[PDB]
Amino acid sequence: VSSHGYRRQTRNLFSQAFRKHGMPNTSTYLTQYAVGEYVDIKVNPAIHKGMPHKYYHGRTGIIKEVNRGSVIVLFNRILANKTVERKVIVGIEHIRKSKCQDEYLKRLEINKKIIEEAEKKGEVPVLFKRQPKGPKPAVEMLMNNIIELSYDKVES
Amino acid sequence: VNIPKTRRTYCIKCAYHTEFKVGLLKKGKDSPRKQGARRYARKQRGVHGQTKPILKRKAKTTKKVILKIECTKCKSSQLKVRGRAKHVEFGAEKKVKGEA
RNA sequence: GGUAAUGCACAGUGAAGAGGUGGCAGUGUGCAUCUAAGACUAAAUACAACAGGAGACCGAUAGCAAAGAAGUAGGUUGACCG
RNA sequence: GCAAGUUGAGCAGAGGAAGUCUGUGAGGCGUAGUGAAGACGGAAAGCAGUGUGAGUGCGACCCGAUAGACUUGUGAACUAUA
RNA sequence: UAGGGGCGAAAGACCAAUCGAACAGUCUAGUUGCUGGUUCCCUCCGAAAUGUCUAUCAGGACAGCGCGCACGCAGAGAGAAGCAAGGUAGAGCAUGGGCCGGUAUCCUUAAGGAGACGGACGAACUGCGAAUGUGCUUUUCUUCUAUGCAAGCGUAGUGGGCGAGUUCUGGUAAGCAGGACUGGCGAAGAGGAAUGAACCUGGCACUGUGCUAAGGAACCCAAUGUCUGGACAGAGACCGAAAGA
RNA sequence: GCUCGGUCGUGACACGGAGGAAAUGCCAGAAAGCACGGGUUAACGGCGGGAGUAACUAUGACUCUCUUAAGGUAGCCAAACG
RNA sequence: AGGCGAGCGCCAUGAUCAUCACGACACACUUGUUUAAGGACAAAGGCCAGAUGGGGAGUUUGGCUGGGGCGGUACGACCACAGAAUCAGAACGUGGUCGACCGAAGGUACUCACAGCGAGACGAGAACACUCGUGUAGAGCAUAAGGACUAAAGAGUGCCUGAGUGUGAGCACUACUGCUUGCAUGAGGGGAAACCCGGGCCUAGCGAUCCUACGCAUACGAGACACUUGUGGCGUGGGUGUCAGAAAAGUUACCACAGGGAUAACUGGCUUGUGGCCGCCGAGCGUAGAAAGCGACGCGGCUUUUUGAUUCUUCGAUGUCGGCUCUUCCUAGCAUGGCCAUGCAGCCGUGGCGAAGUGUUGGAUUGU
RNA sequence: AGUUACGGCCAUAUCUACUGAAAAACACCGGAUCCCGUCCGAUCUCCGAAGUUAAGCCAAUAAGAGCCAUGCGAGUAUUAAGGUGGGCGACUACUUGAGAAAGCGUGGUGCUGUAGUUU
Ligand SMILES: [Zn+2]
Repeated sequence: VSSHGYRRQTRNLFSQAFRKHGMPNTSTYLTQYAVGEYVDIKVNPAIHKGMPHKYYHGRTGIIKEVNRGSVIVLFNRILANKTVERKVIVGIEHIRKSKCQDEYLKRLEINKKIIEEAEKKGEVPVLFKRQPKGPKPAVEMLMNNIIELSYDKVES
Repeated sequence: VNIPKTRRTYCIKCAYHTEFKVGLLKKGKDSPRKQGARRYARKQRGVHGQTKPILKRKAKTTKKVILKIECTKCKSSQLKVRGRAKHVEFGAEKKVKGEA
């Protein structure tokens, strides 16, 4: 039978990668955080204070409050077939800034131009949506340089 | 476990750090005049047998170390709790490193 | 219910003429309220047998066990049973 | 139904009457909360009925133990021993 | 001589067809987490055999899944597009464990040992690493959507499950014991596998005309024939191994 | 287990003592029992292991060693007891 | 009121109240010695208190479990493995550990490594102390297992008792418990300072209501007022290992009751380890010679006639071992009939093939 | 254009042999009186310039070891969905999709930020 301590089953998780042992780099400490940013959790096994519980490893959430050397992040979780919000305390050594909003922020920068012109000249924005890839395109071909294919390889 | 007989620490009444005297807490004698003692005496009185349960299936070996510390200036007291230990000594000789 | 004794008893002990009480043990002191250890008392309250009047009750496998010579015919060694 | 209020408490007055009508008049819950308490104070329509679903206590949807106790109730016509 | 009492040449024998504690009557309609039963029609919706705690394991309670009444309302058991985490299958044998053999060379012996290397390996070896599955953001992202979702309040049943396909652990195995994932029977009829809870087709108000599925087409039994190769064994259509002429 | 003898200690309530305004506590005191010393199996019952050693081989009268409250005598047996 | 030893305790005897034996009388009490004998003792009653007490009375004698019992603990905690690469995830599945220990093995600041291997240095050897060069951890880190750590978290050296005090918010399926983190304060610590510290490098070493002991200030107190006792509030200790927490020994072959095929003792079904029977290969043996007859070391099957393994059907009942009697079936063929091989001269045999028509007995010991 | 002080990403920067280097630096170097610390001015701390490019730091070289990239291995190994496909099993063919690793070949061998100094 299995046990139920705070760091159960973390032999693979919570171990350093090959040729990457030691303390964190300066960039870790010089990064500034703000309320409302999206942030991503990855535990560093060498630091023993401010570690989250291993369920949260590799998950992304939103910063709710900022303190001297730690952050409070909001998560959601299913328990007993219902949704529950959870507020997780994490030290700054175990977090990295998330990339999940990157494309959306670029798109907002384009929208922000159009939405002004749409008051002056038009009435409503064109709004620049994405579209999924359509059907295969048409082609005009010169028809020299033909290559033949054959079952010449007998494959003993 | 070895404990020194003196400890400089914060005194709540004096509101600054002071010298304290350190010793093991002592369990005092039960009083017949309290409400629980009075109730039990009356209930036991007749031909009623044993009227309250007594524990028999006991299981623990140690009990928790508890220190009483007294402020030398104002005689106020604080209670400090230290966990379970089979044996305790006050003011013995230091555990000097690098013995023969 | 009466909680460091609410009431009642038994054995030891046992008052004062002045005493008893004021929902928590003790000692003192004012204050308030009563008078135990002798007796009597109506009305307003409770409920069988027996009599009278009523009912959104039951209608002969129901309603009392029993709408006729029913605690009967009949039964237990007996108490009792039907 | 009435509404910052609400109510068939008991009981009295009238009446050819176990119905109905009218008084007098408590109490309870509500009109704002916090603490063991001393103490303090600053949001949120309720009361009484007629019924339905559902919890708890009483035989408790219907039938069913082996047992326990109590009587100033009965038995040695069978069988044991003097 | 009488019931927690009698009487016994002792068997727990006998005390009115009753005795390892009599009979009568009452308390009493004693108690029951256990067995049996529980009385009219149609319409609409529709489960669970799991988790935590229990002198708990044939029982409870709390939560999860039904139904009724519903204030209200931009959502979704599906994809894309950016982004994270993972150490299984495969592949390998660089730290650790560990099998067999080595040329030149080296060390001694005149034996053996070491060896520039090759072959064989681990659920508790890893230097590399999938597919499938999981989460985050965006409707400023395709596609659907009101005969739809639904906070809140009140209250039921359930808490012995079993089986198929894909996989796993214990065991010589088992119509054996125990988990995980996606649909079933339970609570599911109809047509087909001759027959069969779960397999194939495919989800049921009540009628009438046409068409197809799965499976069939000498006869039983509604619909059958054609072409080309094999095969001679009371064989096959239903059916067992290593080894063989 | 039963029985006999003494206290050296413990061991109740009462009866005393000290103190305090008083209650509650504290101290002393303390029979029989218990503890301690003897008796008792036609009382309940109980009654051992290991090594060497004799002019063929075997066996061990003999020796050594561990152990106790005492280490199964006289008899009897694959017996209704192997 | 006397006496002793440098007014003290100790030794003399004289007044004041109980009081334990012993005598001698008769009045309570006792006895048919009754015109009598005993006698304040006995015997008989009463109220409290100790001792003894299966003679009796009430009651109890946990759970899980390939049926129960005996055994283990899968009953409260911790690490690793597996459970088809998030998390979760069963079995009396696998390898183990816990109920503690430590004034430093706690807090801080600085210095420097280690295990080994190759050269050296008298006694001095395999193994003594000191040096030089290499050295990614091959060492250590009190105590399981995993993770972590290198001008350190390891080894030394200095100083300190933060193993402070009030009061909030959260994470692990979250009550208890453990940990993370906010603000305010200390005539707080260490460090030049930035920084760090409210126990142990991280994941384990632990426990409610009521009662009781101690610490802390603020409350209550009955018609009034003072004090000795008492009652409230917050926080810690004393403990429930069956660990979300009753106060608890056996036996029934004399036995009762409610139920159970949720579960054993027959048969049947599935399986075939064990039991029995058959094949394949050819090392050796047979007077020569693999194979007349044998056939090691290995490998593949069939049977249900042995015994296991499992619990699907039956507990408001399917009569349980052996013998007697009587019938039918199977073949893996003991005799009887036809054949083939031979290490078949003949006689007697041995190995094989088609074949189940007819036969296969009488007794002694024993329930068999 | 190098160097030097303080850095960023942490081997294209490591490890082993050899060789070069104008200027200004960077060093080795000369002492211990004091402050400070050692069994020991070796290290650490202080006060100095008589020497020297020998060393370090910087740069080049090597069919170098190791690291980084890319091609091939290879549509190979494994795998999602499907059928009254096959096989006594052990396992495996086909249809619509996703898709490796080791080895071995070829090329590389630090790049940059702020300030100071030197033709
Ligand atoms: Zn003080």
